Amino acid sequence: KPGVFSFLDPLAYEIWMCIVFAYIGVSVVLFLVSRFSPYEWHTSSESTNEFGIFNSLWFSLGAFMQQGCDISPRSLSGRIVGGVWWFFTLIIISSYTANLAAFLTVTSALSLSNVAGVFYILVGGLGLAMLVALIEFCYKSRAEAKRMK
Amino acid sequence: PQKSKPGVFSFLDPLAYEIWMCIVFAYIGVSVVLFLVSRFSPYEWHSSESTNEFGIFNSLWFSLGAFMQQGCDISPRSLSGRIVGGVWWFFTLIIISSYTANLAAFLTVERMVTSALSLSNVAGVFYILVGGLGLAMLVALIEFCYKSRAEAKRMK
Amino acid sequence: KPGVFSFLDPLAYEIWMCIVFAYIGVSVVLFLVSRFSPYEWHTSSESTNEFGIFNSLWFSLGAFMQQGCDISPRSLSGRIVGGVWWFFTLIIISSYTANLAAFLTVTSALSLSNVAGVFYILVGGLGLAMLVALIEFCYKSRAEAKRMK
Amino acid sequence: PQKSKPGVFSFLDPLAYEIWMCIVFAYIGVSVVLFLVSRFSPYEWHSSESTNEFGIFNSLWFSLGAFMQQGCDISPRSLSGRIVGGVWWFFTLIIISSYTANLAAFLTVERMVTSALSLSNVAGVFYILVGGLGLAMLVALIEFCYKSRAEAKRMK
Amino acid sequence: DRGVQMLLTTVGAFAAFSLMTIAVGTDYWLYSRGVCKTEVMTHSGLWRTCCLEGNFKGLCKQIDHFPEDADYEADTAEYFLRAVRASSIFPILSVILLFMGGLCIAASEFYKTRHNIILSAGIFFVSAGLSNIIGIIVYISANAGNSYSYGWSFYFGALSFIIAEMVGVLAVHMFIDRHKQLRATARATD
Amino acid sequence: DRGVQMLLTTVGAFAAFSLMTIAVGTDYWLYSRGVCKTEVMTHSGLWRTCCLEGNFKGLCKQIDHFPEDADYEADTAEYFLRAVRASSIFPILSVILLFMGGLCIAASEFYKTRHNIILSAGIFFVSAGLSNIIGIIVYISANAGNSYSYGWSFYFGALSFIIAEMVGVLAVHMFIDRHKQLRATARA
Amino acid sequence: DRGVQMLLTTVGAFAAFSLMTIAVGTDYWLYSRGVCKTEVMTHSGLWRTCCLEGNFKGLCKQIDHFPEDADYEADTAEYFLRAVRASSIFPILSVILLFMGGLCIAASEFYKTRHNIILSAGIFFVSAGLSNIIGIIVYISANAGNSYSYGWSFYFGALSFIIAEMVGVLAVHMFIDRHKQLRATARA
Amino acid sequence: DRGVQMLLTTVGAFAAFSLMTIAVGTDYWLYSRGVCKTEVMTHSGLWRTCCLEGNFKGLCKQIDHFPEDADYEADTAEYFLRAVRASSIFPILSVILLFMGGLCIAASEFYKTRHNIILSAGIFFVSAGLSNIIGIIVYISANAGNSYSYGWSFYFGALSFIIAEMVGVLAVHMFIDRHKQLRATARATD
Ligand SMILES: [Ca+2]
Ligand SMILES: [Cl-]
Ligand SMILES: [Cl-]
Ligand SMILES: [Cl-]
Ligand SMILES: [Cl-]
Repeated sequence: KPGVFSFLDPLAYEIWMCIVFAYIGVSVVLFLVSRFSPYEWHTSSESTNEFGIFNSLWFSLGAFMQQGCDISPRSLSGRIVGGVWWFFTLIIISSYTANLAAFLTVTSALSLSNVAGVFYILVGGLGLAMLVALIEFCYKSRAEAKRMK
Repeated sequence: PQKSKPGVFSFLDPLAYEIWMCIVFAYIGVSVVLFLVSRFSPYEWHSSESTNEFGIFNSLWFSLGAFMQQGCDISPRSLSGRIVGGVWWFFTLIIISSYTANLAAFLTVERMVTSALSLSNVAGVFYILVGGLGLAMLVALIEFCYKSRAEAKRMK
Repeated sequence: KPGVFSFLDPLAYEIWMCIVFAYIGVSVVLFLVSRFSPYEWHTSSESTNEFGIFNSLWFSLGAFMQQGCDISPRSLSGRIVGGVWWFFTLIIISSYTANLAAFLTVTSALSLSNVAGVFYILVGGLGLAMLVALIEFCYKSRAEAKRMK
Repeated sequence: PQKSKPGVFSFLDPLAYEIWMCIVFAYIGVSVVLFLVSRFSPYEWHSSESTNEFGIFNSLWFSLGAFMQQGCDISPRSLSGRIVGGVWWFFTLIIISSYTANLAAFLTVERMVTSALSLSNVAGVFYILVGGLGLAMLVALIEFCYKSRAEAKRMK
Repeated sequence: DRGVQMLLTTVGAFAAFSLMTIAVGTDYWLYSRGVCKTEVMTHSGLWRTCCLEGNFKGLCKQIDHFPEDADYEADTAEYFLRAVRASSIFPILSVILLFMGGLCIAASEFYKTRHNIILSAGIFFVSAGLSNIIGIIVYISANAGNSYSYGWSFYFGALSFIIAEMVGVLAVHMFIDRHKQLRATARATD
Repeated sequence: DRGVQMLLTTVGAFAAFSLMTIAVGTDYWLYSRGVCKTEVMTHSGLWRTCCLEGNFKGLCKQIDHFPEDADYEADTAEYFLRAVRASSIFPILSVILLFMGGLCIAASEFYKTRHNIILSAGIFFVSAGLSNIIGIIVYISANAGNSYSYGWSFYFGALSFIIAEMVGVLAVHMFIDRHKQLRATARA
Repeated sequence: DRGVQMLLTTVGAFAAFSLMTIAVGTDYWLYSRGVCKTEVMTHSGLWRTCCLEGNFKGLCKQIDHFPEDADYEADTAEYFLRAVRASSIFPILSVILLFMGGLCIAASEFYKTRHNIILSAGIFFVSAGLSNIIGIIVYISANAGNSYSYGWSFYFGALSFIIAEMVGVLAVHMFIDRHKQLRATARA
Repeated sequence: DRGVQMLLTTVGAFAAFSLMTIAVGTDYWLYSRGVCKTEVMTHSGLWRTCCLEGNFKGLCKQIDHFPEDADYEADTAEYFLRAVRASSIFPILSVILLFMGGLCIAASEFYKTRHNIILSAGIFFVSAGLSNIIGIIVYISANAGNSYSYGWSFYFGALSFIIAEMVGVLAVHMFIDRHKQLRATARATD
């Protein structure tokens, strides 16, 4: 019996777990090779590149999701990380789409019951983003009120 | 009776109508939430310009580009905006893969009520494209005429 | 008997011709709606946007080839053109890939004889680019030689 | 005998070895021609910096990004550079579509000499990714040590 | 333009609230064949199914949200979805959030000095739209578990979602304008 | 140069109009097997079809755009498509738009103080190209409703579309240049 | 704060090392049907496997990483994979790297004038995470060589990987901050 | 670094030319079963096939580039490809272009004042690489029209292509450096 999260069926659960682990590792290594060296900083202090840990995670997520990025690595090691991540992303995403085509060709139009899970995930993410933004605004407002005192 | 060819809008056949209307609603909600989390906080403002460029129209443009797998000149920078962007990217990946799995098969199925694709199966896409070009020309001309009239009236 | 250009098989010849015509029309309309209005120019003279005819053609080619662009339209009419072109590109490219998957499964590894035509096209394009660059360099060199005299 | 599972590098099975080596040669040639048409002319220079940013390493990076359908921070602006980029884009579209048509089928075929994909079918991709991360770390550390040694020697 | 924006926001908020309340109350959500006796053309909503035409035209029967027999408690996802559909928690939550946003706007028209009320109203309207989206998806998925069609209560709910998103955008814009004016006045007076 | 661009735009407009009016009025749009009475190789256009071999060679019959079929379960889409094909409204509209653009180019010579005529001509040429695209798609789709090929009347229309788009680009450039000159003079 | 960051890094390093050493030394990596003698529900680890039901409950037998099969047509890839799995070289290497990172943190505490020790600790933690990933993939791939599930030792290893990456990020941040302070002092 | 760059360019140009000439001359391109008499292990190149092992080991026979019978001319693409393969026009063109690039490098080392000779050499080397790519593709495609393998003449051709591309890059860099130095001297003296 198919569930609401049947879109994850083409890949095994272990593949998804290892994808998450690989994403974390790639982001951490990219940030490390971009920011650890004191010779990549010039003169607070300004770095030559924009690949901090948060930006590195954003870059890796954009690369995996076939969505691009506003920044690209420029050094040799950063470009090695980016290229190997691009290769991994191409292989994994192509395999997911090929197996999804195989799963869907077991012409019948797709029903909303098969993508209700992705819709729920989207709405949960939107709610989380609103909550995070409101918490940040409240913290800033409280800090400003304290500074006023 | 004669076998029925796919309709002029047969490119919508891979998904159900409920999926399409829910996609439209999700797109509107995503753009609105992105604009809200980007622009509401006064601490992201400096007469006064914003730190980011994610107004409502820019947010709609970004979300449309993300869904079309294209991308634009801007990208969210804050934590809340990037959560919206990432969840929208995941939604787009899933939905677009599901839609494009068997598009050609949906475009050529003959119903009684390998071969190359013919122009008759994509004629509707071509018609929509030309209609959009005409609409854009009309919008540009209307804006030009309005601006010219306003300038002439201001002069006199 | 398959030819060297069998990669064009999934779409009909009329589809390719109309794709070329649509690309030309989209580029021309994009340039027109971006550049015709005198109120889009500020003060030689500088335009608010970068969507001249050559840049518009480059943008349309990048959008169709799933490769992105360095510029994006900002006005309402330009964004209408870009969005309708994005929709057309998504439908057409997805149909091409789906029909190519159907064609290739009429597991056998692809042979070089089936992509020799695309390799020939690539090398011809590289030769054309080199010839164009050399012609431009020679013209500028002759102009500089006249200027020195 | 026991049915043989696909090898650790079975992700290369959709294409022949000749196709792969010709792809490598085409990539090298495209990057070299892009660099040549971008940087050779003295009329694109202003101690002196170039109008564009398409050096040989940047050209290789751009071509690699184009092949992996990713994109980078730069794009060719001249006519010859854009001809190179467009023909490379067409090549990439054709080759990548052909490669990704039946990747999952190639990854799970059992040979005697629908099911979800297992981790054993993509373990090689994971191994390559981790090896690349290790190589990048080693390159960064070697560069750091070289720079530190040079700075110390310059000081004394 | 503060007056025009406020009038538009209030009118849109009232329209969205009224549309959502009418959609929840009325029973023209679906047109599917069925019975109203505890196969004829019937119209159903969120609570009751009523037959149109036939000998028993106009007879209404409450919707049974747990059909079949034996009460198969094997998968908890099905039970959770069925309970969520039967309660109609998300459409009612949308109605409540729209009412709260309207009350926030009305209160802001009184105080005219606390800017966070406008932000609260905008958040309420956006959340009401999201709740409406979830409710629509839950309703359709539960219906999935014979050509059918959707009546005017369904499309009233959809229109209410659209208007709620528009009103939320307008309220956020008003909040931004209020803070911009405050910053400009502070800069001028400093 | 302004004069060179004017000459190029006029020549291109005339060429595109001539190509379109020739394509509409000649009978070599398609080569296919058919009948010229009431199955040999046959060349056909938009209105009439003639055989080119055998005893029936040289006989032209008007194309039957509404064949007497069973006609049951006939959706309005097919009837609309065949009505559009029979009327040939889009190739003729393209011809009319090209003529209007040419008139605007000619009229601007006697009214050089007015600049919006050049913009109108550019809009006319771009619209003529778009109408040409729509007409081509309609013709090919109606043909499908197994060996065939297109003749020079088809490719005349394709070339006319390309030339019309180029001439529209040139006219828009002329309009931009005229307004640039106006702004430069007004500033100084 | 520097002290807060040092405390967080030390606590995270200790937690990751403890989780990894527990995962390596316990027998709850997997639940599957099997035999603990020489077919009931069975929990297994990296080294030994024990049944948890029936008369054979609590009996642990060493895992046979090289079963006495027909063994013909044995490619070197399968033998290499099963040797890597049997040795468990990657989880143990991850443990060793985490221990080395902790030792580096302590030495930097006792050698505060030296800054490259913090960088070494960060490199050690990132390498331990990468080795953890490789070991997890090797374990899962060797398991494939039909109902099963993972126990708390597997998830202890996963949590150790996540914590190790976080601690490596924190150590790199500390190194960056120390060099930033050095540059600020040198400039002024 | 002009001396080191020039030495590297000359050495690489000579190596690429020698490798391409050896690949064209020698006949270890392919290892496929066949005959040398007008099924045994044979090694073939671009011109002749020779048998290894067996009773007729060492016997060479010229490659028949138009096999089968009836000399079918239905498709001109096949005839064009077969003529291109038989002539081996692209490997020979690559050899000629490499020789021209080497001569340009030598002439530049003699004149030392015309910068366009370096640019000509770089263009020659890049074009030689492209011609070599085309020749490889043509050879493989013609072979397509029984496990086989490629000998050391094939890989010598591939290595020659790689070295030619590297030498072309080096020559372009030298041209750019020469023009940069000229511009810097002109700026200083003005
Ligand atoms: Ca596909
Ligand atoms: Cl009801
Ligand atoms: Cl006709
Ligand atoms: Cl164990
Ligand atoms: Cl030979």
